Amino acid sequence: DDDRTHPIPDLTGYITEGQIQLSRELHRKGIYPPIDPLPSLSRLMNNGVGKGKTREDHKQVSDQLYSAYANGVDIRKLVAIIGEDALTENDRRYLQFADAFERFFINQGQQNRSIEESLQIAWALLSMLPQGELKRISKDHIGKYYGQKLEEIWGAP
Amino acid sequence: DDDRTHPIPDLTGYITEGQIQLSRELHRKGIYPPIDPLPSLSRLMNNGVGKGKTREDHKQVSDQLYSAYANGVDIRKLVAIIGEDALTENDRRYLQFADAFERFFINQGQQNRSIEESLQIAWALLSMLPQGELKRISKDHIGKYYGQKLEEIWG
Amino acid sequence: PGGDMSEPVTQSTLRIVGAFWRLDASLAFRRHFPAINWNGSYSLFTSALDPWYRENVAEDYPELRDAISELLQREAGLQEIVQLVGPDALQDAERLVIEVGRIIREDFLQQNAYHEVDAYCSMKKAYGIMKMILAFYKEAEAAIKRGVSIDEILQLPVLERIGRARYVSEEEFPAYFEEAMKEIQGAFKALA
Amino acid sequence: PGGDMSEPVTQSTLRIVGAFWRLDASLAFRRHFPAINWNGSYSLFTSALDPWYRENVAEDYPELRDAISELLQREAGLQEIVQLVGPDALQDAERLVIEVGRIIREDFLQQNAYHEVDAYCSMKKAYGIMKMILAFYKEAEAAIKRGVSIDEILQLPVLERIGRARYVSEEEFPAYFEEAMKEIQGAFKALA
Amino acid sequence: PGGDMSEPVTQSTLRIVGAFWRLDASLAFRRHFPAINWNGSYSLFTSALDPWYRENVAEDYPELRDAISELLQREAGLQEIVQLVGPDALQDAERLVIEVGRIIREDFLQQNAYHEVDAYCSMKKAYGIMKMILAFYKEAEAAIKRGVSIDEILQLPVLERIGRARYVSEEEFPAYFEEAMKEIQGAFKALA
Amino acid sequence: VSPTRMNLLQRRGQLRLAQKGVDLLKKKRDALVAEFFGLVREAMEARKALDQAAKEAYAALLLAQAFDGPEVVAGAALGVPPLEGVEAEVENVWGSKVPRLKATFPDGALLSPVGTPAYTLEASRAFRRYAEALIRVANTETRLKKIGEEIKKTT
Amino acid sequence: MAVIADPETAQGFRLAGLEGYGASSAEEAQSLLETLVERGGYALVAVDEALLPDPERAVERLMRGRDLPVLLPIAGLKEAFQGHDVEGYMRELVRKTIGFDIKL
Repeated sequence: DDDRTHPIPDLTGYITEGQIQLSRELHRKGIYPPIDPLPSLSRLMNNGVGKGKTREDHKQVSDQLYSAYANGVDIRKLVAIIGEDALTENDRRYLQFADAFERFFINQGQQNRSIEESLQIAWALLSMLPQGELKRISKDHIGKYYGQKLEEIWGAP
Repeated sequence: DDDRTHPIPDLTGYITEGQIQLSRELHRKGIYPPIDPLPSLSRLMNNGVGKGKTREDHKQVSDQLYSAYANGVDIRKLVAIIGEDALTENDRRYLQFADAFERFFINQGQQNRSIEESLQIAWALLSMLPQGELKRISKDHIGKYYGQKLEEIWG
Repeated sequence: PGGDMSEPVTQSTLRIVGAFWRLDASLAFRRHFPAINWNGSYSLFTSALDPWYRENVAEDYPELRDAISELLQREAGLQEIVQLVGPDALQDAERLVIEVGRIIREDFLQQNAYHEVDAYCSMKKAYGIMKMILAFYKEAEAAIKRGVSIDEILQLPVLERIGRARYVSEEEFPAYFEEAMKEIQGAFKALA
Repeated sequence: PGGDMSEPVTQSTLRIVGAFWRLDASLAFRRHFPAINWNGSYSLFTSALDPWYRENVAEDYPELRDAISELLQREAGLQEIVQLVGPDALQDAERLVIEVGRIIREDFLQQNAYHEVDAYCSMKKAYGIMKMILAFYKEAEAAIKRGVSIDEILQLPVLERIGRARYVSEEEFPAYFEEAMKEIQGAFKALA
Repeated sequence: PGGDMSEPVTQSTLRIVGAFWRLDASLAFRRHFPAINWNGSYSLFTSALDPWYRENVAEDYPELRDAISELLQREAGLQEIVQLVGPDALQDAERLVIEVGRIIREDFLQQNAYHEVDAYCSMKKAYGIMKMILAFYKEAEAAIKRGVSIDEILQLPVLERIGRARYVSEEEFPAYFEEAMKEIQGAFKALA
Repeated sequence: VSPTRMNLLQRRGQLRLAQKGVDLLKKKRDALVAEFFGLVREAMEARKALDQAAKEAYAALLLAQAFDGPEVVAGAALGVPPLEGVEAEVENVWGSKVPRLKATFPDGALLSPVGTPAYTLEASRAFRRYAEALIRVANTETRLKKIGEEIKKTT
Repeated sequence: MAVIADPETAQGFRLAGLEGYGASSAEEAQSLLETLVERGGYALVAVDEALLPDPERAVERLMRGRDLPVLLPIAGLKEAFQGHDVEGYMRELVRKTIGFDIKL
C-alpha cells in the first residue's frame, strides 16, 4: 500500500545495501524510467568510483547534481505562492535547472547511454548553473569540463 | 459510538437497499428530524419517481440540492481556516444556502408535508443561487419553476 | 468490509489483474458518479492499445490523453497548497489550472447512467470534448500572459457550451463541436 | 480504561440508560467541579417533567432553561473563533456573549461540595440565579446599543453581586434576590 | 528503524545505561565530525569524576567545562532570532556569542581521526584549548564594553592561534599554549 | 476516526503534508522579511529628506511672517485657492490592496502671478514642496505597515 | 489634505492651499481629529509629533473597517530647527512590527 514500514520492505532494507525507488508522479508526468533520485541510495558507491575506474570526477558531479535538484524541487513549490517575479536570479536558474534535469537526464526513454555520455549530459546540465556556485566540485575539474552547451541532446530529446 | 464501519451496520448496508442515517450534530442544534442527507441513500428511488408518477422535475431537483449542499458543507471547512470575512461573494451564497437548508428543509417538526409542498420549498431554496449555476437541471424546468421567494411560504 | 482496502481478498486480486478501478465513498456522498478515484486507479493496457487508437480514432489521440493526465496530475499537486493557505493565495496561472481541473472533473469524467442520452458515449465524442477542453485551456493560458484577469475569463458564455456537450446526441454532436470550436476563437479574441 | 469511551462496558450501558452524565478530565484539572461536560451529556426525561416544573417552581422555567442552553451553545460556537483569530477581533455583541458565558460557567454551573452553604441548592435559588444572569444579559445588550464600551461594563460593581450569590444561605436568599433585582436595573440606568 | 527513539529497544536501553551519545546525520551532511547532537546527549558520570579531574588534570577544569557548556547553551537560545532576522543585523553582544559558538563548533567540537596528531587528544591539551578560547572570549567581551568595531575583532590574528591549536603535537603543545596566552593579551592591548 | 490500516496511512500522509506546509510557510516568511528590510531603509531616507524640507520651509515661513506682517500673509492665504487634487488609487501588494496617494498639483491656477509681497511667495513654494515630500513619506509608510501585517499573519 | 499643528504655522499650510488647522493642546487636538475623521472627502491628515504621537490609535474606534484617510505624524517647530532622532522613530516602527529590536 506504498507503506515503507510494511514487513517485506522493512526486512529487505536490513539485509540489502540501498534501494532504488520509483516515483508515481514522474510516471504520471510521462517520464520513463520514473526513477526518483532523492530517496534512492547506493551504499557501496564510493568503493566503485574514483581514478583507476570510470572517470575521476564522478562522485563530486553526483553530489552536485543531488544538491542542485534538491534546491530546485522546493523552489518549484515556492513559486506557486510567491510568484516567479519575486524570486532572485539564482532561484530562477535553479528552477530552470530542475525542469531541464527532469526533461533530459531522467527521461532517457529506450536509449542505451554509456557512462561517458551520461557524464557529458550531467556536465552540460551543470553548465546552466553559473560558475562558482558549484561548491562540491574542485576547480581542477571545473576548469576542465565546464562550459559545454546542451545542443547534443537538446537537438534530439 | 456512531461508527459506520462497525460490522453490524456494514453488513446491513451491504444487504439492504439503502439507509437513513441520523446526525448527532443536527440533534444538538435542535433540528427535528435530524436526518443527515449526505450519508443517506435509497436504491429504488429511480423506479417510483418521474413523469407520470410524482412530477417531471423530481430527480434533477434532488441532484441539484445534493450538489449545492455538498458545496456549502465544503465551504464550511474553508471558513474555519481563512475566516468568513475573507470569502468571495460566490462562496457566501453557498454558506447561506446551507444554513437556510438546514434551518428550513430538514427542520419540520411534527407537521405532515405533502410532496408538492416539499418540492415548492426545495424550489424556493434553489432560487437563492444564480440561475447559471444550476448545471444539473434542464432549462425547461428552470424557466417554469425558478424565481419563487422563501418568504412567500413562511410569511 | 468497511471499505478497508487492506483486506486479503483485495490485496490478492491486486497482484493478478491488469486494470484496477477503485471507487471512493466521498465522491458517492456528493452524488458524483461513476465516483472512480483517479488517484488510486491504474491500467496496464494503455501502451499496447495505441496502434489501434491511432488508426481507429485519430492520429493525435494518445497525445491528448497524456495532456489530460498531465493536467490532472498538476491539479492534484496544487491541492496541497489550497488546503494550506486557501484558494485565493494562488497566482492566476495556478488558479487557471485549478479551474480547468474542476471543469474537467465536472464535465469529462462525470457521466449519468440513467440519463436518456449521457448513458452511452462513443470514442469520437470523448475525443471532441477533450479537444474542446484543451483548446479552451490553451486560449486561457495565452490570455493570462497578455494581461487579462482570470475573473473575466471564467464568465464567458462558452463555458456553458462546453459544460453541456454531454447531453448532445451522437448524431448531432459533429455540428455542435464545429460550432463550439469557432465560438472559442470568437470569444477569446475580444478580451484584450 | 484511560478515559476511552468506546470500551464495551460504556457502550452496553448507553443503550439502556435514560440519562448520560459525561465527565471531563480537562474540567477536573482546572478544579471546575462537578466537571460535567455539558456538550456531551444528555437527558431523555426533560420533556416529561415540564408539567411538574410549571406547577411547582414557575410557569416560565423551561423558557429560561432553553435561553441558558442557547447562550451556552453560542459561547461554544464562538470559542473556536477566539482561540486562533484573537479575542479582540470579535464585535461588542460577541465579546458580551463570551463574558456572559464565562459568568454562567463560573457562577451557576460550578458548585463546591465541601462548602457549608454551596453543597446544597434548592430549585428556587437556582431559578433566581438564572433570572439574575438573564436580566443582566438583557440590560447589557440594551446598553451596548447606546455606544458604551464593553470593558466599562465588565467594571460594573453588580458583577460581584452575581458572583457571591450562590454562597448565600437558603433563608437569606429571597432578601438578596430583590436587592440584586434593583441594583441590576439601577447600575445600567446610571451607566451612560 | 526511522530515527524514532520510541521503539521498545531504545526505551529498554535508556533505562540502564549511564551515558547516551546521540548521533545525527544533519551534522554529517555539513561534514561536521563527530556528528554528535550535544543537545540531546547526556552523561551521569560527571559528578563522580571531578575528584579525579581536579587532581590529575587541573584545578580549574570543572568550572571551565561548565563555562564552555553555558557558552554552548547561550548560542542555542538565539536560533529563533537568526531564523527570522538576518544573522548580520544582530547586536554586538549577540554577534559576539554567535561567533564564539561557531568557534567552539569548528575548533573544539570537531576532530579529524585520519590526522597524524589530531586523532588523539589528551586532557592537558583540551584544557589548554578551552583556556585559550575563554581567554579570547573574556577579552572580546571586555573590548565590547570598551567600544570598538566588531569586525576588527573578527579579523585579529589570534583567530589563527585558536584554529591551529588542534594540529600541534602533544609534546610541543605547552610552548604554543604559553605563546598564545601572551599573544592574545598583547593583541588586545594593541587594539584601541 | 475508526481504527483501520487505511486510516493510519491517511493520517501519516496528512502529517507529511503538514510538515511540508510548515517549511513552505517558513520560506514565505523569509521572503517577506527580505522585502521588509529594504522597505524600511527607503522609508528612513524619505523621512530624513522630509526633515530638511521642514527646516527650510519653516525658516522661510518664519522669516516671511515677521518682515512682511501677518496681515498680508493671511490675505495671501485667502488669495490662494484650496486644492483637493489627490486621488487615492489602490495598489496591489502580496495579495492585498493598499491605497497609493497621487497628487495633482496644478501650475498656474493659483493667484499672485508676480511676487508683490516680498517673501510670502517663496514660503508658499517651500510649503508646496513640503506637501510634495509628505505624500512620498505617507506612500512608503503605508506599504511598510501592510508588509509588517503580512509578516505577522504568516508567523 | 488636512493638517493640524501649532497655530503659529497653520498659515504656512493654508499658504500652499492645504486645509491647515491650529491646535493648542492634546484635548483640542483629539477633538479636532475626531471632527476630521467623521466627515469624508479628505484622504490624508497630518498631526504634530509633539502633540499626538499616535494619530491612528486615538481614533481607531471609528475606522475598525476602513482605512482611506492616512493618519501620519510630522515634526513640529521644536524639532525642525534642531533635529530629532528619525532613526529612533524607525527603530520604534521595527519594535512594533517585528518585536525583536535588532538592527545595526
